[PDB]
Amino acid sequence: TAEEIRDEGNAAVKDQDYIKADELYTEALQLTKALRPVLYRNRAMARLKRDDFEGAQSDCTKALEFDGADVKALFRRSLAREQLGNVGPAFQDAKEALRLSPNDKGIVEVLQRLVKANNDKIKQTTSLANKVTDMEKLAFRGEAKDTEQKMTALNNLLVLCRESESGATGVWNQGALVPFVLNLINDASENEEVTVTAIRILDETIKNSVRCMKFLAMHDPDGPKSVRFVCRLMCKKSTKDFVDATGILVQRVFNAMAKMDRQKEMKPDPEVAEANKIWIIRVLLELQEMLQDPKVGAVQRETCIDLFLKNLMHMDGGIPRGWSWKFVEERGLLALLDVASQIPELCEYPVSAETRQHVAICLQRLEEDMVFDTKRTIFKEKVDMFFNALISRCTNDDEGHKYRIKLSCFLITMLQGPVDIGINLITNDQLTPIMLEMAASQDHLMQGIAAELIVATVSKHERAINMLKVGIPVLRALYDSEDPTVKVRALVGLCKIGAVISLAKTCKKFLLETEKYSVDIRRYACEGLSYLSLDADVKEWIVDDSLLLKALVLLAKKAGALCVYTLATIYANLSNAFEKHPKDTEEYVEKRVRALVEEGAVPACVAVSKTESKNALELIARSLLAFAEYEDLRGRIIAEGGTVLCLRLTKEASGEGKIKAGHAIAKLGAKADPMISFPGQRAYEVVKPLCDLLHPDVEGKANYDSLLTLTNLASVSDSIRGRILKEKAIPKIEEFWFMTDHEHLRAAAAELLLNLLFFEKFYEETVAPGTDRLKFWVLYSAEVEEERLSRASAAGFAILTEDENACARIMDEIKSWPEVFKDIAMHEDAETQRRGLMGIANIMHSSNKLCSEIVSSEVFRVLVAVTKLGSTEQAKRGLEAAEKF
Repeated sequence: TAEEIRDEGNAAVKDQDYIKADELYTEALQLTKALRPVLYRNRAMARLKRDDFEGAQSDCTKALEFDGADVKALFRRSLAREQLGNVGPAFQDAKEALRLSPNDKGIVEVLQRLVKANNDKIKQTTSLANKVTDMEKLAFRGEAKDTEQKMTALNNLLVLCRESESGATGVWNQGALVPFVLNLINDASENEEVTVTAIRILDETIKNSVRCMKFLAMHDPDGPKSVRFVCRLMCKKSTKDFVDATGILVQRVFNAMAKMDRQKEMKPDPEVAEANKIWIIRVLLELQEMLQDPKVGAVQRETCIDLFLKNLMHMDGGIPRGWSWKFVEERGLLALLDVASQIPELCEYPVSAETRQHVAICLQRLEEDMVFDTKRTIFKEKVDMFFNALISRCTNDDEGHKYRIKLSCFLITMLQGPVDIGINLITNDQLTPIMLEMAASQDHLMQGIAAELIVATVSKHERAINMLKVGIPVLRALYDSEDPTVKVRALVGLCKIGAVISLAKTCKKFLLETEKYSVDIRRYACEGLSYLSLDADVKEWIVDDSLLLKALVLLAKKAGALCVYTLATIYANLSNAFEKHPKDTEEYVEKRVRALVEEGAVPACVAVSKTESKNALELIARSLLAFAEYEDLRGRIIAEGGTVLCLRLTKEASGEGKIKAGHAIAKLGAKADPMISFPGQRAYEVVKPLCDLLHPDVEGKANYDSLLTLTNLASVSDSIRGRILKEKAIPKIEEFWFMTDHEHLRAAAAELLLNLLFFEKFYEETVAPGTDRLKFWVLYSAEVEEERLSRASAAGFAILTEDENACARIMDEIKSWPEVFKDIAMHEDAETQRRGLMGIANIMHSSNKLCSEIVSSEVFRVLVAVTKLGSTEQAKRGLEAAEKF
C-alpha cells in the first residue's frame, strides 16, 4: 500500500510505542521517491527514542542526500552523535539546525550541552587515552610481573568500554585492540580468563556496527578468507569459555551485518542487510563448512549450531525472510540433518552428547521459520531425502549397522525437536523392523539406541502407537539387560508410560552412585525420575532424601546443560510451579522448595541453563518463581546467580516464561536492597520486564511486588527514573494510585511516584496545568487512616511546592485546602506533619497573596499553636514568611 504505513507509524509515535514505529517505517521504506525523507526522519526519531543512535545517525545521513536544509535530520543527528560521543559533528549539526530555525528551545538545550562538552572534549579524550594507555600497557604491551594484575587491567578496560560509547572508542584506539587481542589469543601459554576477558572487551568494542564491519574486513584483503579467520577463531583453543566468547564475536558480526539485536529486541533493517549481503552469505557458508569439518571440535560445532539458531530465523528476531528458505533449499539443512545423525560413540566429526539437543532446537526453530505450507513441504522433502538415503543403506552387513545407528540418531533428533515431522517419519512400517533388528542384536549400542528411539516416540497422540504397541514390551525386555547403558534407556519409557515405587527406587539406585556410574547413565536416570515426578508421593519421597538432591546437583554441575528438561521438570514439579491431592499443599510445597534451595537447586539451575530452548528456560523460570515466593530464601537466590539468570530468562525464554521470570525478579527485589540485588547496569535492564508486569486490570499479586521493586530501583539513580518514565509506566502506576479499596497498592504507587518526582521531566509534568496530579498529591496527604500513603504524599507535597506556579495551582485549583492543611499541621504521624508543614511553609514563602490567604484562614491557629511548643521549625518558617509579608 506504501502510504498508510507511515500513518500507522505516526500513530505508533503518538502512542509512544517506538519499536513498533521503527518497524513500521522500516516496512514503509521497503515499498518504495520523495516520500523516503519523511520516512527516514520519523524513523530517526523513533530509533532515537528507542536508544538506537547509530540507526538514527544513519537515517539522518540518508535523509540529507535529498535536502541538506532539513532541520529535523540535523537536530536528530545532533542528538544521536551526542549519545555516541562524537560531540564535534553533533555541534556542527546542531549549529546548522540553529541557523535554520533560531527559536527552537530544544536546539538551545542541545547547544547548552554541546558547548560545555566541546570545551572539555580534548581534556577528556587525553585523560581517557592516558587511562587506556596505563591499563593497556599493563594488559597487552607486556608491563606486568603477575597474572592477576594483568587481569585487573583487563577488567578495568572492560568496565571502561562498558561504561560509555566514548570508552569503547578509546579502548578501540583506531583499531589497535584487535592486534593486541589476536597476538594474545595465539599465545598458547597464556591464562584462559586473560584471553576471555580480552575477547569480552573486543565483543563490547564491536557492538558498534562500523567498527565490527571494519573488524570483519581487515584480516585479509581477500574477503572470504578474512571471514574464515573470524569464524575459525573459535578453533584456536578447545576451552568452552573461549569458544563462547568467540561465538559472541560472531554474533556481533551478524548483528552488525543485518543491524539486528535480539537482546535489544531489534529486528533487522533489510536495507543494510541487502547492502552487505555478500558478507552474510560468506559467514553462512563458512559456518556450514564448520558444521561438517572434522578439524572443528565438538563445542565449536555446538556454538556454530547456536549461531544458526539465534541468527538465521526471521521469526525470532533474526536475519530476515528469504535466508532460511535459501538455507533449506540449499545444502545447509542437509548439514544439520547429518549432524543430527551423530553420537560420540560413532561420529565422523567431533560431537558431544549435548550436540543432539542443539541440532534439535535449531531444526525445530527452522521448521517454525518456514512459515508457509510450501516451504514446510520443502523442509519435509529434504528430510525425506535424507531419511531415504540413510534407510537405503541399512543393509544387514557390518557396514549397514552404522547406517541403522545414523537413522536412529536422525529420528531421535527429529522427535526431540521438530516433533510432528518425526511422528510422520515414525509411521513408516519399514522403520519398526529396523528397530526390532537392532533391539534383538548382540551390539549393546544398538539395543540402547533402539530403547531411546522408542522412548522418543512416546507422546500424547495415538498414531505413534502403531510402533509403540511393539515398542513397549521390547523395552520391557531391554530392562532385563545386565548392561546399565541399556537398562537406563529401558527404564525410561517404563517411567514414561507409568510398580512406580519399584521404578523410583531403580532411578535412585542409578542416581546415587556418582563415581561408578557416568553422567550418560545418570542423565537417563534423571529423565525417568522427571517422568515419574508428577506424583506427589514420589515428590515427597525425593525431597525426604538429602543425598538424592546432592546427587542431582552433582549431575547438574557435571553434565551441565545436558539434563535441562529433566532437572527443570523435577524442580518444577517438586515446587508445584505449574499453574492450575492432600500432598500438594502449600506447607508441603514450602517444605519441598526449602529443601531444594537448602541443597543447591539454584546453582543447579544456573548450571543447566546454557541452552536456547524456550520451553526449558520457561521451566527454569517457573522453578525460580516458586523459589522466590519465600522471603527468607530470596537473598540466597540473589547470591546464587538468580538475578542474572532471570534477566537472561526474561529475554530468551518462551513468551509465557518471560512473565514468570519477571514476576520472579519482582519477588527477588521487592524487599531487598537494589544496589546489592541488582548491581550496576543490571538495574537498567530490570526496568524493562517489571513495567510489563503492571496489569491493573488483571490484578494479580505480581503488581505489588513490581511496584515495590520499581520503588527500590527508583531510589538509586536518575537514569532508572528516566527509563521507568520511558517504558510507558506512568499511567499504569497511576491506575494503582487512584484505587480506593486497595490501600497498599495505592501506597506503593505513591511511593514509586514519590521517587519518580526527582526526575525533572516527571516533576515538570506534575506541576503542568494539564493534569490533576497535584490535587491527589495534596488530598492524599490528608487522607488519614493509612500512615504510608500520608507520608509519601506529604513528602511529594513538600517537594512539589518549591515551585511557585505549583503553589498557585494548589491554591486556586484545590478547593478545601484549609481543612487539608489544618489536618496535616496537627497531624498524628511525625513525618507527615513535618513534610506537610514544609509544604505549607514554602507555599507561604512562594507568594504574599497566598500567605495572606493562609494567615486569614483556619490554618493559622494550629500554625501558631505548633510554633509555641522538628516540624515546629517549618511552621516557624511559615510564620517568618508571614512576618516578611
